[PDB]
Amino acid sequence: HAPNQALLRILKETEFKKIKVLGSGAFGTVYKGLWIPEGEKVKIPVAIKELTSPKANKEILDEAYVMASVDNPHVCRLLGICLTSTVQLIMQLMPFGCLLDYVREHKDNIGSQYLLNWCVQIAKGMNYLEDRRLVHRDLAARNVLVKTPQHVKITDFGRAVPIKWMALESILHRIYTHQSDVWSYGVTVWELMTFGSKPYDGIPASEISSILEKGERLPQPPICTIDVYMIMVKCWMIDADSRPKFRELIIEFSKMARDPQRYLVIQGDERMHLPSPTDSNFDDVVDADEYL
Ligand SMILES: *[C@@H](F)C(=O)N1CCC[C@@H]1C(=O)Nc1cc2c(Nc3ccc(F)c(Cl)c3)ncnc2cc1OCCCN1CCOCC1
Repeated sequence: HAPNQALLRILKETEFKKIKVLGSGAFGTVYKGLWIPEGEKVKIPVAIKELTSPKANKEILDEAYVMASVDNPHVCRLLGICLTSTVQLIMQLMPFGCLLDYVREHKDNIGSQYLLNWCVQIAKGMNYLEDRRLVHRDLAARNVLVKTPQHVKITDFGRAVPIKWMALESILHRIYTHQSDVWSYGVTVWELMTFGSKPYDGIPASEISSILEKGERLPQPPICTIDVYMIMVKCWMIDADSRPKFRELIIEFSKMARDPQRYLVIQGDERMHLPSPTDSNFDDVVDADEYL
């Protein structure tokens, strides 16, 4: 058990300025924003999460405790906090949002190259969380954020219940493990391969435990060769050590992403194209990942 040497950064409310609401949900309000620090001549695009009961402040700072301890190119990092009346969290801006709404609203351009890279990247992030002995407990396509369409990161592990993503031993005994995240990674891939479909759609979350104990699982997407679906199926096995480890999910999908059309059959997948750093895409603005 090594000493967590993460630096926690305190920001002034006047160094950054909000710009627009990204989502006034139940938790509170998330804003697109710009952060202009000190006299550094840089503007970092950020997101800002604000919610003053003392029950909440302890939680928003425990979440911030975790998100300050991670550093990986496929996991979202905390940039800092702001100590106003309620605590504000300042994270890197992922301009394209959750992957779940990105695959729904762009399915007509998602070729097999992206789907398999995303599968690699998510696995790389989860394998980092394995090295950091960190169990996500809520991997899903909504908890993946799209910086660029070829760069996604895992978020929302402030809980380190959504039954349909949960492993079997997570529903009957609330046993959560790295090898239970593999199952949620499986449902997450299933989400990507069905371009945003709802798992076990229509079924009440009650019967999901029976369904799985008999031996039923999620369907095989059309675009999915048996090579891919075999992976998703191995994630959903009863015995947990029989499921793949994330460093294997990395290796497998890496093979498949070399010949993407051999494993995902998408009609039109050859001239699809997604927005990517080419002439358009993007005054003194720098990305957070290059500001250290
Ligand atoms: C899907 F689950 C989802 O999140 N959706 C669906 C559309 C909007 C909303 C979304 O993407 N919001 C969003 C959040 C962030 C975050 N979130 C965050 C979590 C925790 C925390 F502590 C902080 Cl400080 C912030 N961080 C970074 N960037 C974003 C960007 C987001 O939305 C991107 C822009 C909207 N998007 C979707 C609609 O059409 C245009 C693009």
